[PDB]
Amino acid sequence: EIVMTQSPATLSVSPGERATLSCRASQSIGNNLHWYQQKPGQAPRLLIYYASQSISGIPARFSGSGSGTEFTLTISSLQSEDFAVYYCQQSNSWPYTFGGGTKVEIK
Amino acid sequence: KVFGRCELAAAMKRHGLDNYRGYSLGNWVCAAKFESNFNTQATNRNTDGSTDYGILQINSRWWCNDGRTPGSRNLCNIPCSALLSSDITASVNCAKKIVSDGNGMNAWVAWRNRCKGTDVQAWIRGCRL
Amino acid sequence: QVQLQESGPGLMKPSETLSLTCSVSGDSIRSDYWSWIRQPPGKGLEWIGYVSYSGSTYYNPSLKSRVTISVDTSKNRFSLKLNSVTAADTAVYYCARWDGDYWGQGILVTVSS
Repeated sequence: EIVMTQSPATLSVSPGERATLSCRASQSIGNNLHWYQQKPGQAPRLLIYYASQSISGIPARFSGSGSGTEFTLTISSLQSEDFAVYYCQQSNSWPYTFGGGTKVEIK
Repeated sequence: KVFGRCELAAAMKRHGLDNYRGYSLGNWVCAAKFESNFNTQATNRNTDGSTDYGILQINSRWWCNDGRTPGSRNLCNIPCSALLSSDITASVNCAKKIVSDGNGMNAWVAWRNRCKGTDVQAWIRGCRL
Repeated sequence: QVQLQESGPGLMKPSETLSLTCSVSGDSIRSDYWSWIRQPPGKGLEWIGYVSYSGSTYYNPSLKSRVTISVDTSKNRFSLKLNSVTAADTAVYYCARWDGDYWGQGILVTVSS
């Protein structure tokens, strides 16, 4: 299966600060990378799909970029409600796989 | 819009079709060639009343809604018109879901009868990708 | 509004078979692809499998043919069956639409030796 690796495992961010999360694929997956946000006790919520396509209702500060094996999720100006664990997931190959996650927490 | 071969190959590559669920980029270029001859405005009214739309000739009986097909399941959750744009995003996204079904690319008759079994990589040869 | 809801046993013994169901409202079960995903406590996410419109299924090899996903169009819901469970199967189980747009809230399933 394709191995998805996220970094850093934990990201400390001060409210208002820019936040950059990384995700890498063990092999090329084109633009078949999706980003999810998961708050404690809740199901993951899809934020970005196909590397950079935005979802209606999702704040503009969330943006995805990258292709091939290197992808990035950027939060231009993090707001306190953004603290959560973020996961990337590839859909290029079955079985679909998730990165290990990046826990974004207040600093 | 009528795509140029390499223009489409590059577009499809950027849209993540190369090796999507095991199908090399050549398969998709070949499929588009024989389904619509690279024409995004292609349209074909089927016998059952349904209609095939776009560069990948996606049918309104199961994949999109054209408001005139009684059976329409609209599995891709989009109006068929979105499949007639020069922007292939919608067609690609729907194609990916289609190919994620049991039939795989067999869902496309043109691919089954004209591409499968041949050297599909020939369709991207000479293209800088 | 689309709503998925998991239901099933929250506790079970090893070697038993886990049976979960996901009921959908606001959308037709026969008009989309559906899947199951799980998250071991303190761990990340792992895809279990999904079923497409034609009924074809795709299962994660990590489960080693112990899983079954089926659809009950009459009750607009789909189910998950996992045989020979062990502690390694303890986790919050989620159902979701293939596209990832909608997810159930998840159900904790604990396998107690």
